[PDB]
Amino acid sequence: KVETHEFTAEISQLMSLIINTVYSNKEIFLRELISNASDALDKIRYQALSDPSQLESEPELFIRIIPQKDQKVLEIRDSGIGMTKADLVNNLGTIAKSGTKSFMEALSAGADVSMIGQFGVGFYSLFLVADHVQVISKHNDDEQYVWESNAGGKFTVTLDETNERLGRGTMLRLFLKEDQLEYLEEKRIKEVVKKHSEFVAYPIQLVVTKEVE
Ligand SMILES: Nc1ncnc2c1ncn2[C@@H]1O[C@H](COP(=O)(O)OP(=O)(O)NP(=O)(O)O)[C@@H](O)[C@H]1O
Repeated sequence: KVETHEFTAEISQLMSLIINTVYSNKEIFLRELISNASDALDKIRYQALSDPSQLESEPELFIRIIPQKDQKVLEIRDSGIGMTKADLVNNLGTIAKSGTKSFMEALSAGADVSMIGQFGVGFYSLFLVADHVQVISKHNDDEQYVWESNAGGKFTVTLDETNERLGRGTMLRLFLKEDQLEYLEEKRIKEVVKKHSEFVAYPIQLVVTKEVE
């Protein structure tokens, strides 16, 4: 049962700006998305100070990076607060207008694309390295949904009947551009994290498939 929606025109233009930009340091997308994940963890951490049962859906607090070389997919999963169905429809598409106008203007004045997070639209930095993205999410006391976009004019939101259960949190599935498959590599991923994400309150886990010989 696939609900369709349309992007606000601003978000669609931000999505087209980023998915096209020629930019040298495209690796900063990873700092942005780990930064979101850290924020989403902060928020479940807060609720669990008041109410510790909130952590029972997924007791470990982590950020986890899962290269899927078979599918040319990089997955970024956190055990954060997660997002409701309505959250997905508004937080992604249908909102964010404030930061996006400011940011498009700062760029025309010379701003470095790496400053996108100061305007709080760093999520869309993912399109530096990807042309398709799925967002899977599960908030305590609500069901698991998946949100999907092609950087175009519509996005779907649909109940999640095909993915591993998150327990609680959010997982981004980046369909990497063909020029950008370096970000599936264990060494590459190690460099960017230690370079850009040294001060993260939570363990950053990298998942490596290694053949036994
Ligand atoms: N990994 C994630 N886990 C949970 N919610 C997320 C995640 N990434 C994005 N979101 C939600 O989607 C919105 C879009 O992200 P972005 O456009 O980068 O906003 P932000 O205001 O910089 N993020 P934050 O400081 O993490 O609340 C956020 O405000 C969150 O509400």
